[PDB]
Amino acid sequence: FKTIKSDEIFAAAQKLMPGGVSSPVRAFKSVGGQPIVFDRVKDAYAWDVDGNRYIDYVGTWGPAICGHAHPEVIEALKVAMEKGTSFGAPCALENVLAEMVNDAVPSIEMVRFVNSGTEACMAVLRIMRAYTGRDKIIKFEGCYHGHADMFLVKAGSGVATLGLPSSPGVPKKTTANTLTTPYNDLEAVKALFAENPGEIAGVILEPIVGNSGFIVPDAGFLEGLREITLEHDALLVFDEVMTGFRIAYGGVQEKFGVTPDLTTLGKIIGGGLPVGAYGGKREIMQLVAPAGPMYQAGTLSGNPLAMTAGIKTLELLRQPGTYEYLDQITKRLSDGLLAIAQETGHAACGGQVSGMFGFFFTEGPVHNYEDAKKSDLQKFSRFHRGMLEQGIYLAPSQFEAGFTSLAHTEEDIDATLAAARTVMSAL
Amino acid sequence: FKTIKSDEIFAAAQKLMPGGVSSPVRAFKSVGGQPIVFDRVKDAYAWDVDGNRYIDYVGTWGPAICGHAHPEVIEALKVAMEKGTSFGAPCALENVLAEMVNDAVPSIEMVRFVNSGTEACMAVLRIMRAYTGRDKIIKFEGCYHGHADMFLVKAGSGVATLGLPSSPGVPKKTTANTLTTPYNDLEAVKALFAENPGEIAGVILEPIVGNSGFIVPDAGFLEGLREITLEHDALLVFDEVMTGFRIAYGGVQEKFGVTPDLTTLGKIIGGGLPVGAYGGKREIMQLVAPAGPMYQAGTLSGNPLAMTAGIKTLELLRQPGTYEYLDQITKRLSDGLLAIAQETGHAACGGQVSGMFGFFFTEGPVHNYEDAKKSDLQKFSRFHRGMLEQGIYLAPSQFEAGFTSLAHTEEDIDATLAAARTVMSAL
Ligand SMILES: Cc1ncc(COP(=O)(O)O)c(CNC(CN)CCC(=O)O)c1O
Ligand SMILES: *Cc1c(COP(=O)(O)O)cnc(C)c1O
Ligand SMILES: NC[C@@H](N)CCC(=O)O
Repeated sequence: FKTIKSDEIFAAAQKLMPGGVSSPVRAFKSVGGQPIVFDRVKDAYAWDVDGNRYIDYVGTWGPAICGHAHPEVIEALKVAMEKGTSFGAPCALENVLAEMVNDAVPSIEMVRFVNSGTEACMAVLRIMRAYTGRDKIIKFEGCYHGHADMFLVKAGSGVATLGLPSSPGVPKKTTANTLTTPYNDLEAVKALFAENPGEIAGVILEPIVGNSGFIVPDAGFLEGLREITLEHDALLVFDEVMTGFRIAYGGVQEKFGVTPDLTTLGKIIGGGLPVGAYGGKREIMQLVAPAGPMYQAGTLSGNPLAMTAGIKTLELLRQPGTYEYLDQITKRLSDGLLAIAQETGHAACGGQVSGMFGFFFTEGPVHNYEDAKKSDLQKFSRFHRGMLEQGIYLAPSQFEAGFTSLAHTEEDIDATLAAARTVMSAL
Repeated sequence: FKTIKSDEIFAAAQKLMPGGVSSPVRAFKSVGGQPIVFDRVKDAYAWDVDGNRYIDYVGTWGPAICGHAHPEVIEALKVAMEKGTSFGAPCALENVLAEMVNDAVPSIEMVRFVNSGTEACMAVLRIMRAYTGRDKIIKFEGCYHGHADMFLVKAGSGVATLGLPSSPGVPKKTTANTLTTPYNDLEAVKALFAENPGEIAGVILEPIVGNSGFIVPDAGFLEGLREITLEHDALLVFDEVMTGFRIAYGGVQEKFGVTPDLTTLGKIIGGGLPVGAYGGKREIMQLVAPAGPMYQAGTLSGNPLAMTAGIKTLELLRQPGTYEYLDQITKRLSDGLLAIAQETGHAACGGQVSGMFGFFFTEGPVHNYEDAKKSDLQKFSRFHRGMLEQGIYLAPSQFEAGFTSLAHTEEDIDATLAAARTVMSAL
């Protein structure tokens, strides 16, 4: 196993971009510091610049639920780029997708497209405040909603992986209106409303965590966040950027039957292109310009290509057996992964909901960021590098949920299980 | 001239999205409402859903400097999407583009890609503050850097340092550190530094305005913004999202020989895909994660499709005669447009630089937003609708710069001039 060519390229990138990457995590710091450069991806696999093949479990971080470079998605894209890659004006495709999204997500009866999760989240945070008139907001430690000032305090992803604290470059005045609290803790939330009466606009959270490792809500937690927000006439926001169209067609809100006021989307609806969206309760969206006073703009927003990738992606996902298959194989890997660690005598706790899972080096049980932080990071490091050499590509971080796609076969699951047994055995 | 099909579609979008558009301007509210829905675009033209053909001067708002659906750009894209539309990891293409961007823009010796102008500007704003440690920022009335909350500050005499939020949903605390002032006003800037000693991190601006109509800097203004910032050891930031690779290969900073500390890019470097970038002075970028402590990350940032469209786009722009041709025809349209208004007897002014121009229905001359606000909007409204019927597509706003592409022929310019004479004549 060699990565000479990746090493060369990455060494050069460090002189061209910050950390030689376009996003922090890709740096591998928290797992070695030697990231691998990709050349192509197909179905459930990824290929080195050194020619190494991998069974990918990162799926470009969520977008590839139908598999990498899906035949029908690419075809729909080629045909589409013939008519232009961007108009900067209205097009029929926006309507189609808007419609599909409305039909898909319950709380969503009116949506607005953007270009990334960060845009959606910073805009939903604004509408959150514009509608209610209150400045303060409540988020959970470990959760992630993009690199927007307000959210940069007890964030997730990279800042929740390789050290990294709140700020810097964010005025204290900013993060002041942001109330943080431990995940899966209704009481902690109930207190934040008491300490700040009439000041909390609403609560935002990942209906299921993926930015602190895989973390699912406890019984009555979501149901509870819905009761307390209503009680204080405050909004409940679901950041389904990662979970949207993955945990279920209608996201976590459809699967666990909890309807929020507003919800953010991204990743999967882009089918592999930069796309985002924030929508929901009609009467709240009307505040969005040019319908309402809340200004929010985007230049490449609703562009033909992205609207096409998304249309085609949701269409593939409407096929029968989609989610059933995903949960089927995802259950095999998780159970099998925790089964293997138990045999090699390594403390670990996993879990999964559909084609999304988690695997912490700590027995748990994990309910919040703190619990998750007990993971043996030095272990995961050796484990991650291990899998890599065995031909398995996993998120270069302990605090990142795992993903599967419709392109992952029963064999891939078994092959991943094999390599895992090999790696852990020598851990 | 009919737009029944566009009316139908837009009527439906208003029930699906806020204002029935993905971005405010698209709603045509400042031109009498009722926008036109596109179906396809090729070279310098655009086509209705009703079949109407137009000589487009919006160019999807900047990205199409090589023309709509450029043959070599599309070909480079198809070939590329075969290897995947997004990896979520490092790839050789990021290095290529980063390199090209570094060679291109002077101030830029290290860059970071993002997905839109808004991401670049909000991140450059953060790095601006993180490097200097100061919270306050100075921008100009009329300029635009995206809907990031701090830029959603009310501008105009009587409220410069009042930092009042010109949009609901954004707290007062945030815009409080946003000091504003009239474009092309060195003294107004010199005062802001006196009233706020040691608190101003830097100045951000459009090296050439495009978001208040076309507005170019007066002699010594940019050179001046560079002296005063150095004097107070503060950063000078050039938002070249619109101007980058359009006013010149190296943007305004190369053409007018003024080098800033940091500079934002977008639009053209995406070749028609959602792309963004903020870079510059090496020692300042190192603060960007994972190199430094400031956090910023994007899931799609650095995706191969966008990196490919951008690579190919800059390559076409490196050909000989590129900018010379652009300035050649853009000069023909501007001069000819002002020549026509003079004849029809219309109060008008404006001009052009490379493939960017402006046209105000006022005697001016124009040096800032106020000056520009004197434009007869009711006139532009009838003028805009007029051009539309004659087969010309212009930005549905008086405060938006005009654009041309390498795909615009001498004939197109002459035909636009023709329709203009026709329209103004009956204005
Ligand atoms: C100098 C400058 N800086 C930042 C931006 C914001 O870029 P985007 O986030 O919207 O890609 C822009 C955006 N420009 C336009 C068209 N003039 C946005 C399109 C719209 O608002 O409809 C800009 O001109
Ligand atoms: C991935 C993620 C984001 C970040 O979205 P970007 O497009 O990278 O800005 C935001 N929220 C959640 C829940 C995510 O998983
Ligand atoms: N939950 C965080 C990841 N989607 C990170 C994606 C990236 O930055 O590339």
